[PDB]
Order: sequence, then structure tokens, then C-alpha cells
Amino acid sequence: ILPSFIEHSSFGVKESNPYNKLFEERIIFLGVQVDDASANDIMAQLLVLESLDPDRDITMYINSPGGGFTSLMAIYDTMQYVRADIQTVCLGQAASAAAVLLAAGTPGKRMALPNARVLIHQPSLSGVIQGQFSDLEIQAAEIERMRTLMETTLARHTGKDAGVIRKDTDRDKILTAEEAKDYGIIDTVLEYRKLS
Amino acid sequence: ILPSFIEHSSFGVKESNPYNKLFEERIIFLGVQVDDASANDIMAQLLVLESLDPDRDITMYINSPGGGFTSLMAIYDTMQYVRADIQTVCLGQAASAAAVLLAAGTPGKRMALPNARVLIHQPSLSGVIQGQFSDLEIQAAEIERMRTLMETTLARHTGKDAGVIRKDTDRDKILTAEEAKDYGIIDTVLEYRK
Amino acid sequence: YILPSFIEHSSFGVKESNPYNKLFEERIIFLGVQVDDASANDIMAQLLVLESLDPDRDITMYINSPGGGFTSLMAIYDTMQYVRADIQTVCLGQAASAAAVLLAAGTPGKRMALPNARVLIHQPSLSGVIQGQFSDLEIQAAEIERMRTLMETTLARHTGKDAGVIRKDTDRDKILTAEEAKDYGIIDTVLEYRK
Amino acid sequence: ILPSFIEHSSFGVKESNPYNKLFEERIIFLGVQVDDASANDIMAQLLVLESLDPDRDITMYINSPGGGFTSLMAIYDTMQYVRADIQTVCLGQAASAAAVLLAAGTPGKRMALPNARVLIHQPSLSGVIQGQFSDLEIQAAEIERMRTLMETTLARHTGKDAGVIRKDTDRDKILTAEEAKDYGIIDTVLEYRKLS
Amino acid sequence: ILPSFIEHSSFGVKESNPYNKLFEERIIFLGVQVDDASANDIMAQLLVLESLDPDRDITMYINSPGGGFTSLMAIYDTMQYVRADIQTVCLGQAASAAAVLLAAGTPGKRMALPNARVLIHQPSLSGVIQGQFSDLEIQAAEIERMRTLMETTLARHTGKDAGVIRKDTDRDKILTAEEAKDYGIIDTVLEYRKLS
Amino acid sequence: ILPSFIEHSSFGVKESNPYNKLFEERIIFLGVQVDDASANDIMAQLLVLESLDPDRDITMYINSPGGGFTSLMAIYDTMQYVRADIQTVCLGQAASAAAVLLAAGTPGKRMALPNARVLIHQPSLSGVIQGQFSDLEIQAAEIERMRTLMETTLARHTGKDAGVIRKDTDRDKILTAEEAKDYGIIDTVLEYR
Amino acid sequence: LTDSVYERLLSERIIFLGSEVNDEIANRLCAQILLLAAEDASKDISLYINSPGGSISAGMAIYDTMVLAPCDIATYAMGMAASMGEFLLAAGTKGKRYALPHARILMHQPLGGVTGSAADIAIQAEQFAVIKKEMFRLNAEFTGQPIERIEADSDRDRWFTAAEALEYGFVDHIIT
Amino acid sequence: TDSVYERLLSERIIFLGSEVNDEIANRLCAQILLLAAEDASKDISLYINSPGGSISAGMAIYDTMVLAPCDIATYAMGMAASMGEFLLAAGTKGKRYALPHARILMHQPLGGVTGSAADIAIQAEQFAVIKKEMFRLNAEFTGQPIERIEADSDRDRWFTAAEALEYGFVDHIIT
Amino acid sequence: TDSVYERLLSERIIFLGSEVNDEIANRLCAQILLLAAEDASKDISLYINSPGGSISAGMAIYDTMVLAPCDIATYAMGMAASMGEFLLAAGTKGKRYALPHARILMHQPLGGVTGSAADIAIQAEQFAVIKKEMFRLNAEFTGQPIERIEADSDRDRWFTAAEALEYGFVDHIIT
Amino acid sequence: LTDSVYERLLSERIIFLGSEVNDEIANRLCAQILLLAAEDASKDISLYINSPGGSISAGMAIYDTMVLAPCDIATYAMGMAASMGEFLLAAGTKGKRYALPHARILMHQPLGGVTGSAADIAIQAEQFAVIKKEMFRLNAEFTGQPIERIEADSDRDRWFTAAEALEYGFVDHIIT
Ligand SMILES: COc1cc2c(Oc3ccc4[nH]c(C)cc4c3F)ncnc2cc1OCCCN1CCC(c2ccc(C(N)=O)cc2)CC1
Ligand SMILES: COc1cc2c(Oc3ccc4[nH]c(C)cc4c3F)ncnc2cc1OCCCN1CCC(c2ccc(C(N)=O)cc2)CC1
Ligand SMILES: COc1cc2c(Oc3ccc4[nH]c(C)cc4c3F)ncnc2cc1OCCCN1CCC(c2ccc(C(N)=O)cc2)CC1
Ligand SMILES: COc1cc2c(Oc3ccc4[nH]c(C)cc4c3F)ncnc2cc1OCCCN1CCC(c2ccc(C(N)=O)cc2)CC1
Repeated sequence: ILPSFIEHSSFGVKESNPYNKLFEERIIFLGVQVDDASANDIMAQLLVLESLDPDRDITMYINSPGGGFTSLMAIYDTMQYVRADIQTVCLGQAASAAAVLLAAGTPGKRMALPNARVLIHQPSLSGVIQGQFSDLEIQAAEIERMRTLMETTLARHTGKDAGVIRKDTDRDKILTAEEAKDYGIIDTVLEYRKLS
Repeated sequence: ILPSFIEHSSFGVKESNPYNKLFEERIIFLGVQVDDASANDIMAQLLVLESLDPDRDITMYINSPGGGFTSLMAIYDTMQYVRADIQTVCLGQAASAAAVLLAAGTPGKRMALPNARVLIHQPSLSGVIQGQFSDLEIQAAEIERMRTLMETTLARHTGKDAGVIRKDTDRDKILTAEEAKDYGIIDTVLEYRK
Repeated sequence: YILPSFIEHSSFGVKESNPYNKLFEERIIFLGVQVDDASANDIMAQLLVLESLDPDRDITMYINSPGGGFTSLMAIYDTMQYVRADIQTVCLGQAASAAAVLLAAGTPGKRMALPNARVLIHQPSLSGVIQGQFSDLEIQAAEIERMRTLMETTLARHTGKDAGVIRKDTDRDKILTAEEAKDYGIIDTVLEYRK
Repeated sequence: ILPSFIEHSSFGVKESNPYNKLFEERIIFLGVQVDDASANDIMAQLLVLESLDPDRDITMYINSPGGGFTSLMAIYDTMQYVRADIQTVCLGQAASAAAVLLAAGTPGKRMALPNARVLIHQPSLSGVIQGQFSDLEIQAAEIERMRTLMETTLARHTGKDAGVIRKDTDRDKILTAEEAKDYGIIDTVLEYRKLS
Repeated sequence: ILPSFIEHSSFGVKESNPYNKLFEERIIFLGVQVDDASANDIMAQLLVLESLDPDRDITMYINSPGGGFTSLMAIYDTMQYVRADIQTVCLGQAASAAAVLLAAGTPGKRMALPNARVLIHQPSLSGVIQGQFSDLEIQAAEIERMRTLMETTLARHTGKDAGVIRKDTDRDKILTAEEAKDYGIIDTVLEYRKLS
Repeated sequence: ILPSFIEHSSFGVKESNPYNKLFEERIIFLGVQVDDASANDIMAQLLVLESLDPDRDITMYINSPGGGFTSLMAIYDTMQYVRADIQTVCLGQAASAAAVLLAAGTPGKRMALPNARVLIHQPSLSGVIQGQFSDLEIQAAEIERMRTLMETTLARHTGKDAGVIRKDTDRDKILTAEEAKDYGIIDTVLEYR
Repeated sequence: LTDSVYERLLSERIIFLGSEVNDEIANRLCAQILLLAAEDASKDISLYINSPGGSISAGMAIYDTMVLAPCDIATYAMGMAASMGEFLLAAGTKGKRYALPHARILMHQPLGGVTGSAADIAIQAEQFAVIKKEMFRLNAEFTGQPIERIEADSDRDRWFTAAEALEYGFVDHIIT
Repeated sequence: TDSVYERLLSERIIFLGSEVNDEIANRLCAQILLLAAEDASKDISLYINSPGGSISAGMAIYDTMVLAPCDIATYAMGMAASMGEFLLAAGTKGKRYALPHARILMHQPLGGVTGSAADIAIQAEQFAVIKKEMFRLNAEFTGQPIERIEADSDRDRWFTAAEALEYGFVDHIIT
Repeated sequence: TDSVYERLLSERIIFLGSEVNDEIANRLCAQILLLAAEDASKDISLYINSPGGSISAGMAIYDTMVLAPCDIATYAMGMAASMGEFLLAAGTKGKRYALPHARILMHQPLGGVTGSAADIAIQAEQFAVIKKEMFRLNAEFTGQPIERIEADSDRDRWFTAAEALEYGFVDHIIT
Repeated sequence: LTDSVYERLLSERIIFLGSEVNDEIANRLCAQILLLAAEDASKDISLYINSPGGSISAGMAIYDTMVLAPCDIATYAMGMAASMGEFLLAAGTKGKRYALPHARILMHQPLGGVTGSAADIAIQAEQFAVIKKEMFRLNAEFTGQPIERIEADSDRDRWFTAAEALEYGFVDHIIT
């Protein structure tokens, strides 16, 4: 269940809920699996915040186990194309595709809470895709192009060269928020700003 | 989830959501599978935007695995009947039927973001259709007619001959955004404006 | 979700509507699903309200449909012809089986199709199996033929063909391109793209 | 199955329902299983209440069987990052991840109703996860890091040495409200404030 | 389809439904099975009714087959903590957990309608719970603690010794409203107030 | 699909639907199966209507196949507790628990339409309940008390002796609207206007 | 084949109750006792029991056929004899009721179900009270205990080790 | 097929190859009974490749092994776990073998609780009894302390053929 | 159909024709026990057309092959993969054959983890022991260094009959 | 009994490939060819084929067992011999490959699946390429056609009537 709250100024009373309020401060939440729905909803949010005001930053919170591959590159391309800066923040976890999106934040504005974990691995296929060998040879070729595209774009945003990414994502690689800064996925680890 | 936001003017306070805002700016989103419903939804969107202002352009964003064939050709005939120009944009993927619709935008206004992929393959049938052979001969004939229409209408818009299309789609053909422009499916690859 | 709403504004007030309410506002009915008992009543109610709001102006039925049941056809059909208002039919994409009969039942001169639409004609099928004593199936089999010959004579009435011909074209499915549907007598004009 | 009610002042008539009202008083309710949805819903709530007023307290009612782990640490990092203090209350039950959340409340502000029970055990995996040994070797390493992290943050808030926690969480440990105070999971057991 | 109705006063026209009107007069309905959803919804309503006014009584209509245990004790501890007195009224039935609540209403305001029945039994576990013996021995120990917490709180509220409850609940014990009064579960059996 | 309508006065315009208007005239509809949900909805409806005005009649329309036993008796005891008289009308059928409600309306205000049917049978259990004999011996006794409570409270409103109800409910007993009046379940069979 | 071993043992006058006691194992089992008494009516029949319980109707078929056979029936509790297994082991010929040393015996009261109309259930429930009384009486004859203790111990499952079972009266000897 | 195992019974060899349930257990006790009747002085060789199974079923086999006149040789092939480890260790002393790469698993019993609070109490009473009795018995077979059986068994303890020989599950390893 | 496998069993031919489970492994170890009792100097031929299966089942079969007095010829028919490659390569040195169009696959073990974080750690401890021992044994059989085995086996590595001879899995290719 | 005719036919040195080609049928058939070679290594074995196809791995157990056998293997296509059945027909002993007159031959390229990671799929794909090269080479040997035509015809299913199959080289004779 998810409450609504009510805010007020001399102009009028506004009823809104926790996710609209975050959006009102140019904050998008990426917290489900990046599937095709998820991707369209997030581009539409990005594009809208670009239209409402292109000179203020957009921030993306990430608690996501990853998602599809064409879905990733849509979100990725929208993030770079938009004029506004993008702050990416990982709470808890950013894995697989989601890990690439954390690193694809604009430099200096990629951060993660201290107990976040970041996982990186190369595209997998949970299903089986069936066909004449002619057809599987084609998909098999594209699956490899998709893999190297994940590895070169990670190299662009982390500073590791592509050849290490491939050694590193051969088997899954979990990194703690601190390990994730040394690797180059994020730029800062958020300190608990609490008095206690 | 998908939040809504609130806009304000000297006229009034307006609450809308991201897809309403996109439609307000003449953007139709085709980002699911093209089935009979989705297709009727898009035609209604096309015809409504043609009604509000036929001298202004409509934009169709495309992140779609494609869809049925008669569904494609409804959406396609509607795009070409409307007076208003149609700009198409491939954001993630435009495959099968959707790649035809990307190519069918009005010339010069077909584009793709840099890492988008385009897939072109000929009509398939994942199901099975069964009947007396006399029944299957008729359907098998129309599947051939439908195949050759995709190949001739892709050609009208890419500038290739239908025989080239028919061989490129014999087996699936995946294309990068730049290769989609070379092929003639789109006109430009959008550069990051940041 | 998949279908946005838009806002129109005038000196009178601000109106929020969506693509099918705007279309209903212009006397356009959309028949784009499978005709079942639900679809049919939803469509009769729409036809009758539009006849009440103004009986001297045309109604448009957009059609993109794979067909449906028989008594739902004959209900929708009967309403189209009872209403005083003229009925303009437009086929986008497809009008098959029962849907092709209603495309043809629009008022003459005002039945049209977009150029890449396909129109399908076949005789009633029953995908289920209905069971009983031979005496009951003899009755059911009897009505099933009445349905076929009724589909065949009303198709004949609007196309100008003879029912003995209708009955031959429908022994096996007959797919017609927009142009072939004009020659057959099902639509009157094929819209040319006005870009 | 849940009424709505109507409040009134010289300013206007307000319709709200029981959880909205509770949100109005800065109370967040964590009473379902902590899954990924739940977790985003609760960070969103924590952050908004921190935005509306960072100097006024946040209260989290907890009647929960626990939930996933990356979802645990997200809520935990938010609890500790927000500037407002957080008072935690265990009604009925706080188990697994939820028992760590009870303890991470800002000190002095952890309570439990008298017949609340608090359960603590080490991360378990109810499914099966499959692969090459090289892959399972990696998951088993992270599953062990997950256990020691639950044990050192529990140690951080309870004051126990983490080596004691690890022995106690080897098998399930049920604690009554009072046993939880002695253990160091809460600070106070609410007295019934009823005149009757 | 549950009708809605409209009330009117010199101040404004109000549309509400039967459960809202019942809530407006501080009557909470507990008429489903007590699961965690239900329990939070009822604990929230109790806490809300105490905020609008703690010097007014709250009434809990009960026609419920009972439910889980930690949900019972969540609800129980709230009912006792709240300052407001509580009227419990059984329509139809109060079984297992539901009957502890009927008895725990504040003294003198526990009642039942005449053909209402009250059922009392010791906690049962319909599932099967599995593990190494070491774990079941733990589970088993808590199930008995739970059993005796039910025997002791019922005794507090019926005036019986727990050792009698434990005998009466060995096998199920159905009580008519009058027999429930004699037992000490309620205070009065409502008489029909009809002018016919 | 169930339409909504618009009624109008000098005060304002009201939109409601056919069950709200029926509730507005103190008519409660009992037209589903009596399960625990259904029972709670009707008790709130009955109690609310008594709060809006205790000196006016409540009518219960009944076309219901019956329902649970503790949900019958909650409804019944509420009906009898409320100060307002309750008029019961059987529209289609009132079977099992539902015929007990038809008969429990206030004397003189129990009716049925002419083609309504009333079914009376003794409690059945469609499920199976399993257990030790000691536990089945207890349930079996509560089930027998339930049977006899149905037989005696029916006996209270029909004027038949409880012993006949028990002879008559041994096997189902279906009644027409007229036959329901002679048995004593309804007081009048509505004449078509 | 498993059945080839069970026949090689039938020639030696050994039969097994190795499963739940339902009608099928009960019929095969009464038949094995009729055969073995027709072949030779003076030699013993050994009934090994490793059984969890089962139907009383099927189980009273086995019991009567044991007692009416001309020859004696020695019973062996292997590993486990519970509920009707316990009854049939203890109903063995007095003096020839054996327990293997690490077998367990379970004793409890009937389990069952009720369904249907209020009158039908009344009938189901009379038979329950009868059936419950007849089994305790029989177990009280077998074990030597007062009916009052059988009823008290059987309310809920009472487990015995082979040694405890001998003190209680379910068996006469522990094999070694 | 089925006849390979029957030819092997002629040679006084029997297999425990599946989970130990009432069905394998009963056929196995019958087989040991027959083999003691045919010849009450020649060994019975019991090969074990079993993941484990029911104690009550397993205690039938154990009781029948011990009381049988002849000795019971036990050979652990590949894997002898849970009751497999118990029945392997329970073989006649001096005649308990493990093939070189077999593994032995020892751990504590598993089950469920269900029913009323009072029925579960009864269930848990037997859990303790069963566990204390199965531990005393493993300690006799291995010679280890009750202290160490209970502690090692709390969660699964795997032994390779050699580790098992030092621990006391077997007396030899074949070559 | 099983009438052929019996007619061939008399000629000292046995098949591992499916997935390796306790059941196929046990019928197979029993078949080798019988065949060494009938004659302990004539070889046994084990033809292998197998995709793999349980490591525990395969160690019963593997240990039983080795203790046999007589030799075990292994023949790769069509495909011998994973645990099938292990049993082909465990055949007596000099008497491991590959048919000309057979295929051999080598890879590392697979499995699952489940349970508490303490139970999973134990599971993983055995994962490593098992992984090191199976590579050591592949290393002995093929003549390769342990380092290359662990390396090639990281993911499936396919060999044709010809490459299998170079690597050391077999000794001959039948013609 | 259906297997009673197949065993009496085994004495006549007739064996059937009548189902889809899986490890189970391949293992029985490799067994049978070994037996028939043991009984007599100079009389032919006749292999009737009415098969839709099946696993290449299982087909290569069969194919190698055919080739290495001492005696000849005659193959007959009755009804339909497709895919791996087509390969095994054409792999018969030269001169001893028959098609019955209304049998049909289907030849097409391999099918399979991909699953796993991006690195795991790369390996699967390597084997696709080898296997397809290695299978076209062997069909090209049997039939005498060029690799270049085998590959081109095999892209999508190519059907042969008994006669067309003889001009192509799958068989050597048509029986009458
Ligand atoms: C076992 O059949 C039944 C046997 C009965 C029966 O036999 C005899 C005969 C001679 C006997 N001499 C003595 C001394 C006792 C004695 C006996 F007792 N004598 C009387 N009346 C019986 C009712 C049965 O019941 C049948 C209803 C349908 N029905 C079957 C099974 C059901 C059920 C329910 C729950 C489980 C739950 N876990 O398992 C299993 C079954 C529920 C309902
Ligand atoms: C094996 O049955 C049971 C055996 C029992 C039993 O045997 C003996 C006998 C002689 C013995 N001598 C010694 C030294 C020990 C010893 C022994 F111990 N002595 C006491 N009491 C038992 C209860 C059982 O339980 C039976 C209920 C029905 N039942 C419920 C759930 C079940 C279950 C549940 C979950 C899994 C799983 N993965 O979840 C498997 C089973 C299985 C059976
Ligand atoms: C095959 O069982 C198991 C075998 C084990 C085992 O054997 C040995 C023995 C002697 C041995 N000598 C040598 C030199 C090695 C060596 C060995 F290694 N030694 C240690 N511990 C084991 C755990 C198992 O697990 C058993 C639970 C039930 N269970 C079975 C399969 C499961 C599973 C899961 C996923 C796949 C998949 N693709 O995901 C397949 C199976 C999951 C759970
Ligand atoms: C038959 O299995 C497989 C056989 C393989 C194999 O064999 C040989 C052997 C000797 C051989 N000598 C020659 C000359 C060729 C030749 C050969 F080729 N050589 C190489 N690698 C293979 C992989 C397989 O597959 C295994 C992974 C798991 N797996 C996933 C999906 C699968 C699948 C299968 C069918 C369909 C379908 N219709 O969707 C979908 C999926 C199948 C298997």
C-alpha cells in the first residue's frame, strides 16, 4: 500500500504521492526489471523532464536487477542525448544492464549508498532460441555484437579498457560501493548525513 | 508506477502524465507489440492528431518488436493517408513490421538514436494452421502475397528494388543505425545534444 | 498506459477526452475487435445513440476485424439498416468473415477501404463441437445451413451478385484486395493517400 | 475492506484514509514482505518525509516477516542517511531483515509492543540456484559476505560482539519484546497507556 | 455492488458508504480472516480513532473465523495500549484468534448478539513445516510458548486460571452467547430492541 | 453493464446508480450467495439504515440461493435487533438460509412474487472435514445443534411446530409462492399491478 | 523381481505387511493366510509388520482371518508397527508377538471424516463412537491394560520403543 | 535387466541403490531372510549407493542385519549418505568397506511438524528421542564420542573414503 | 530390445547408453561384478553413448571398473560427454577407443545451492574438493597437465575423435 | 507381440529404423548390428528406414557402427526417410541402397538451439559451423553431388520422390 500526502501554499492545496513528489524534483526511479514497458516509461520520463526544464539536472535512483538488452541501449541513448546532466544514484543494488546505466551517469554525479552492491556480467539468455543453424548462426552473431557493445560502452564510462571488462564479466563480478568507485562505475560513496 | 506531474499557467493548473505530454506535442508512442488492439489504438491517435492540426507533423517513437501483418498495413495505410507529415524515430529497436513503419515516415524525417538496431525478416508463422490441403493452398498463397507486399513496400521507401529486399529478408538481417541509413530505412542518426 | 488523453479548449470551457471519445464525437464508430455478444451490444448502443443525437447526419464505422458470431452479425446488421442515418463504412487493414458482410452493408456509395486492406469471405464455421442425439443435431445442422444461406443472400443484396455465385465464392475462403473488393461489390471506393 | 474518513478545519474539509493520515503524522508502515517493490515504496516514503521536514522525526511501524537482502540494505542505508531521526516500533513481529531494521532505529527510539516477538536468523535461500561450479562458487562467496554484513551491522546497533551474533543466528532465535531489549535490539517496551 | 448513500447538513452534502459511516461513528469491522493485511488495516484504524479523539469509545464488530497468531497479538497489544475504551460485539461468530479479541475488549463493553457463537481452540498449524530436527525443535518450542500465551491472556480477561483454559482448549469448545457470557468472554448478550 | 442515471431538484444534481436509489428508499438487496463478506455488507447496510431513521421500514429483496450458517444468524439477529420493521420480498428464489430470512421479516410484511420459489432443507456440508474422532465428535454435535436451531427459529416465524419442520426438511422441500404462504413463510403473494 | 523374493518366502510361511493397510494389501494378505492354512494347518504363519496404519475395514479383514486360521500367527514388528499395524501385531497369537529391537509401535485413536447433510453426519458420528469403543476394547484385550488407560494414552499419538511395548503388552518377546 | 541383480543374489550380493523407503527396505529384509535360510554361515555382501531415506524403513534393515545369523559385509560404492552411512557403518565389524572414491555423508534427521499445538509437542518429543538414539548408534559403529557425532552431524559432514576410514565408518578401502 | 542387451552381455559387451544416474550406474556395476565372476581374465567392452549425469553414480561405475581383475575396454560411439568422457578416459590404458565420427566433451561440474548461508558454505566447500579431484583424475587419464584441464574445462570443450586422440582421452580410433 | 515379429526378423537379418532417431533407438540398433556381425560376418544386414529424423549424435553412433561392420548393410527407404534418416539411407553399402517406389526422401540442414551466456553461445555456434560443414561433406560423399549443391539444396527442405532420389544419388536402385 502507498499513501498520499497533501502540500500547501497560498496558491492552493496539492494532493500528490511519493513518486510524483520525487518526479517534481526531477527524480526518476528505476526499480523494477528493465523490460520493454519499463524502458518506454523511463524514456518518456526523461524526455518530459528535458522539456519542462533542460538546464536542471535529472537524477535516476537505481534498485534494479537489470533487464533486457535493446531496452538498455534505448535508456542509455536517451540519457546521453538529453541536454540535461544526469545524476545516477544506486541504493542497494544495480546489476547487469542496470550496472551500465549507473556508470552512464554524467561524470562526477554517479554515486551509491555505502552498502550498495554492483554486479556486472555479460549478456546471458535464460530461454532457448531454436532454429535452423543458419538462423542461430545469425542470432549467435548478434549476441556477440551485443556483448562487445556492453563491454566497450562500459570501458568508455569507467576508464578500464575493454579488454579488462571482458575478463571481468566472463564470470559475474560483485563490487561493493567502495569497490565500485575504484573500478570507476561511480564517483562518490554517499556518507550517512545523519547526526547519530 | 509512472508518475504524473502538474503544469501551471496564468490560465489554470493542468495535471497530466508523460504520455499525455508526449501526445500533446504530437508524439505517438509505438513501444509494445503491434497487435490488433495496439494498431487500432495508433490509428485513432494518428487520425485524432490529423484532426487537431493537419499542417503540423506527427512523430512516432518506435521501440517495437513488430507485429501482425494486417495490423501493420492498417497502421501503414493510415500514416500515408493523413496529410500531416510523419517523423519516425527508432529509440531501441524497430523489427519486422516495425522496421517497415520506420521506413514509411515522410522522407527526411526518419531517424534513429545511435545504438538502435533495425531488424528485417520476412513474414513467419509461429503457430500452425491446419486443414484440408485445399484450405492450406489458399492460405499458403496469401502468405506469399503478404510476403511480396512487404518486399515491394519496403522498396518504395528505401529506394531498393523489390528483388534486393526479397533476398535480404530471406534470412533475418540486423542493421545498426548507421547501416539502416545506408540501406535507406532512415535518414539520420541523432547525435547527443548534451 | 498505451493510450494517452488530450485536452481541447474553447471560450466555453476545457474538455478532456481521449482518442475514441473524440472519434465518437464525430459520429465514427470503431469495430476493431472480435464480434462477440459484448462487442455487438456495445456497437448497437453506439449506433442508436448516434441516431438519437442527430438522424440526418452520417455515421462512420471504421472496421479492422476478424469477424465473430452469427447472431451478433445479424443484430448489428439489422440496426445499421433500421437507423435512419446513413452509414459510411471504412475498412482499414481487414474485414473478414462476418466483418466483411457489415462493410458491404454500409449505405451505397459510402462503403470504402484503404488501399492495402484485404477482405475475407467464407461461410460460417463452428470451431467447437456440438453433441447430442441425432435428432438434435439434425435440427442444429438445419439451422447452420439457414445461417449459411442467409449470409449468402444478404451478401448478394448489397453487392449485386447472385446468391448462387456468392455460394460458390465462399465454398472455400476468398481473399480480396481493396481493388478486388470494389469490383466484387463490397465497397464502392478505395481511398487514395492524400499526402 | 478499509474505510476512509473526513477531517475538518476553518480552512477546508479533507478526505483521507487511515494510512494517509498516518503518513501525515510522519509514520511509515512496513507490514508486508520486504520485496523490491515494498523497498522502493519505503525509500520513496523516507525521502519525502525527509524533504517535507528534516528536523521532525520519522516513525516506522514494523509487523513484518522480513524480505530480500539487497532490499534490506537499501532501506537501511536510507534510514541512516536521512537527516531526520528514526523511531522504530515493532507491533506483533519483526523477523529476519525486519529485525535488523528495528535495531537500526536512531538510539533510544526503538520500541516494541509487549507481545511483540523478534526473530533473528542468518540469510537463507528458499529456491535453488544452478550453474557451473565457478558460478556457484561466486554466489556462495557473496552469500557469506551477506551473512557477515547482517552480523556486523547487527553488532553495530545492539552492542554485541559480532562473533556472538554469528553464533546466535546460526539457528533461529526468537525473542520476546523484553528479551529484545536485553539483547540490544530495542530500547523500551511500551507500557499499555490505558486507564481501564 | 455495495450501495453508497448521501447525507446532508447546512454545511454540505457528503457522499459516503456503509463502512465509512460506521467508521465515522468509531465502529471498526473485523469481519474477514485476520491475516497480516487485515491486521495492519485494523491496527491503523485503531490508532487513527485514538488520534481524532481518545476520550470516546471504539467498537469492534466481530464476525471472523480468526487467523494467524502474530496478527492476533499485534491487534491485541494495540487494543490494550490505546487510551480509548473498546466495545467488542460479536455478530455471528468469533473463533480461534477472534475470540481472544472479543474477550480483550475493555470490561463491561463486551457483548454478543443472541444467535452468535464463540469458538475456542488452541493454536493449530495446517501447513507442514520442514527441516532438520534442530530447526523444528526451535519451531516447536515457540509454538508451545504461543499456545501458553493464548492460555494466559484469555485467563486475564475471563478471570479463569490459565490451567483451565488449557483444558478447555485441548479440544475445540463452542459456546453460545450466553455460555460465552458465563465463561467470562463477554459481559452482556444483546436483547432485541424491536417495537415489533 | 449497469447504467447510472441523473435525478434533479432545485437544490442540486445527483448522479447515482440503481442500487443506490434502492438504498435511498431503504431497500437492501440480498441477491448473491450469503458468505461472510455478503453478510457483513448487509449488516452494515441494515445498521446504517437504522441510523438514518429508525421509524421507517426497511425492505430486503431476496433472490438468493442461501449461504453459510454463521452468516445467516448474524444477518438474522441484526434484522431482529434493529428498531425498524423489515419487509421481506422473495423475487425469484429463497433457498436454505435465505428462506429463513424471508420468514423472519416482521409479521405481515413478508411477501413473494407469484412465480417465486422457496426451498427448505437441513444444513448440508459440501466439503469434507477430517480429524480425530474426538474432534469429529465435537463438530458433529455442533452441526446437529445447528440443524435444530434452524428447525426451531423457522418454527418461531411460520407457526409450524418444530417437529414438523424437522420432518419437512429431512429432504429438500420446494414451495411455490402460494404454498409458502400456507406454510407460513410469507404473508401475502403480490398481485401484479 | 521383488515378487520373486516374496514367493520364495511364502514357501517358508512368511508374509509381509510392508505398506499402508488398504483393501488391496488386506485382500492379498487374507488370501495368503487361506493358502497357507490349506497347505498345512498345523505349522505357524509369521507376519512381519513394517506398517503405518490404514483402513479399519480392510484391517478387520486381516484380524479375523488371523484369529480364524487353524494355525498360529506369529507377528514381528520390524522397524515400525503403528495404528492398524500396532493392532495387528498385538493381535498375534499370544506368546508369538515379537518386536525387533529397534522397531517402534505407535498407538492412537481412529481418524476419519464427515460430510453431507445434518442427518447423514449424525449417522457417521454414531459409528465413530461405536468404532472407537470396539478398538479400545480389543487393544485392552490384547495388551492387558484397562480400557481406561487405552483411551487415555490413545487420545493423542503414544509412541513405544520395543522395550516399552513389552512392558505395555503389545508384544511378548524382543528378538536378539 | 532385473535378472542381473537376481544372478547376484545367487552369489549372496544385494544392492541398496535408491532412497531407503518402505519398499526397498522390505524387499531387502526379505532378501536377507532368504539368504540366511539358504546358508546361515556364508556372508551377505550389501553394496550401498544410496542418498538416504526413512529411518523406520532403515531400522528394519538394520534390525534384520544384526539378527541375521551370517555376517553382513557392507561396501560403499560412490555414495552412502544418511541412512546409507548408518547401514554402511552398521555392517559387521572388520567387514565394512568403501570403494576408493565413494563419499560418506553423515548429518541429523529431517522431518516436519504439523497439527495442533499439542500434537506437535508430541512430534517434537520423538524428534529428541530419535536423534539421541541415532547418535548413540553411530557412536557405537564408529567408536567416536557421542559428543562428536552430535556436533559433526548438526549440518552435513562429508567424508571421502579415507576420511571415513579414520572416523570409523569403514574398516578398509578396496584396491 | 533388452533381448539384445542380454545376448550381448554374454559376449562381454555392455552399454552406458543414456544419462548417468544411480539406476543406470547400479545395473552397470552389477553387470561388471557378474562378468568378472564368470571370467576374470577376458576383457569387458563398455560402449558409451552418454551425455553425462551424476558424479556420484559415475564414481560407483568408475571405482568398479578399476577394481575389476580383468581389463575394461571403452568405446566412444557417437558421443561420450562430461561424465561419459570421464568413463571413456578411465578405460584401461591402451584399450580406450573412439569411433571415427564420435564426439567427446569435457567441462566442469554443475549443480545447485539452497538453504541457509551456513549450509551453502558447506555445499561450496565440496564443490571445490569435487572440482579438484575430477580434474586430477582427468589429468592422470589424458596425460595433460592439471593446469590445462582446469583451463579447458571452464566451459564446454568439444573434441572430434581425432582431437580426442591427441589430447589423451583415447588410445585408438577404430576403422 | 510386435516385438515377437521384430525378433523372428532379427533371425532373418532384417532390422528396422522406424521411429525418430534418439539415443534409445540408436543404442538398440548399434547393439543389433554388433550381434548380427557376431552371428555371421559375411551375410548382409538389411536396414529398413521409415524415420522423420533425430539426433545427429545418435545418428553417428549408428553410422559408424554401419561402416565398421564386417558385413554389408543394405538400406531400404519405405514410406519416408528424412534428415538423419536420409543420411543413414545414403550411407548404406554402395549398390545396396534401395528406395521403395513411393517412399520419399527429405534433405535439409541441421536444427538446434542456443541457450546460455554470451560466451557459452559462442561455443555452441562454433559447433554449428563445424557440424554443418562435416554433415554436408558426408552427404556429398554418399550422393556424389558437389558440396556446393548439397549446401544450397539443404538450406530449406528439399523433397525427393523415389525416382528423384535415385538421380540425385541417395539410393542406387528402386525396388519393383
Ligand atoms: C474406511 O472406510 C469406512 C469404513 C467403515 C467401517 O469399516 C469397519 C468394518 C468392520 C469393523 N469392525 C470393527 C470392530 C470396526 C470396523 C469398521 F470400521 N465401518 C463403519 N463405517 C465406515 C465408514 C468408512 O468411511 C467411508 C465414507 C466415505 N469416506 C471415505 C474416506 C474418508 C476419508 C477421509 C479422510 C482421510 C483423511 N486423512 O485421511 C481418509 C478418508 C472420508 C469419507
Ligand atoms: C518416516 O515417518 C515417520 C517415522 C517415525 C518413527 O520411525 C522410527 C521407527 C523405529 C525407530 N528406531 C529408532 C532407533 C528410531 C526409529 C524411528 F524413527 N518414529 C516416530 N515417529 C515417526 C513419524 C514419522 O512421520 C510420519 C507422519 C506422516 N508423514 C508426514 C510428513 C512426512 C514428510 C514430510 C516431509 C519430507 C520432506 N522433505 O519434507 C518427508 C516426510 C512424512 C510422513
Ligand atoms: C547428485 O547429488 C549430489 C552428489 C554429491 C556428491 O557426490 C560425490 C560422491 C563421491 C565422489 N568421489 C569423488 C572423487 C567425487 C564424488 C562426488 F562428487 N558429493 C558431495 N555432495 C553431493 C551432493 C549432491 O546433491 C544432492 C541433494 C538432491 N539434489 C540433487 C540434484 C540437484 C541438482 C540440482 C541442479 C542440477 C542442475 N543443472 O542445476 C542437478 C541437480 C539438487 C539437489
Ligand atoms: C543432441 O544434442 C547435442 C548434440 C551435439 C553434438 O552431437 C554430435 C556428436 C557426434 C558427431 N559427429 C559428427 C560428424 C557430428 C556430430 C554431432 F553433432 N555435437 C556437438 N554438440 C552437440 C550439442 C547438443 O545439444 C546440447 C546442449 C543442451 N541443449 C539445449 C537445447 C537443445 C535443443 C534441442 C533441440 C530443439 C528444438 N526443436 O527447439 C531445441 C533445443 C538441445 C540441447
